[PDB]
Parts: sequence; C-alpha cells; structure tokens
Amino acid sequence: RRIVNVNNIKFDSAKLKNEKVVLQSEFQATTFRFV
Amino acid sequence: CEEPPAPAPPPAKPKAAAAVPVKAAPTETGAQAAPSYSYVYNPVGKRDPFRSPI
Repeated sequence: RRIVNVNNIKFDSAKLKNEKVVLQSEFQATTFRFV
Repeated sequence: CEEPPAPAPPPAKPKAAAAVPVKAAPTETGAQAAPSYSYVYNPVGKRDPFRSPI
C-alpha cells in the first residue's frame, strides 16, 4: 500500500564453489517524495 | 508589588520591554526541506568495438 516502485532487478548464486543452492538478490525500488 | 496591570506609564516597561523585545525575531523560519537534485546524462554510445571483439 505504499509507493515502492520496484524496477531494475538482479540476482545470482552466492556460493563460490556452488555446493548448495542460494541466490543473492539485489532489487532496486524507489518512492517519490515532493521537491 | 505590581498590580493587575501595574499603574499608567506603564510604569517602567521602558526597562522590561527594552531589555526585552527580544529580539523576537521571531524566526518563522528554519524548518524542513524537500531538498533538490541534479540530473543525468549524456550519451548514445559509438561502435567500433564491441561488435568485432564479441
């Protein structure tokens, strides 16, 4: 119910060796205050 | 003492209300910002690379 417009998304597998499933995720989301 | 008001000149407020006012201001002033911001920016790219090198 608030002005968090999510836009450019990314995510990847956080484990170097890849020995267990895990996804680090970085989402960008913005709200629009007045001037 | 001084009375409901005091006497008439008024008295003496030439000391009170001259070592007062104040200086008021009063500072109807220094509140909260919107703020502000610059903007961006300036390209379309050119190709030499990266077409050939990929």
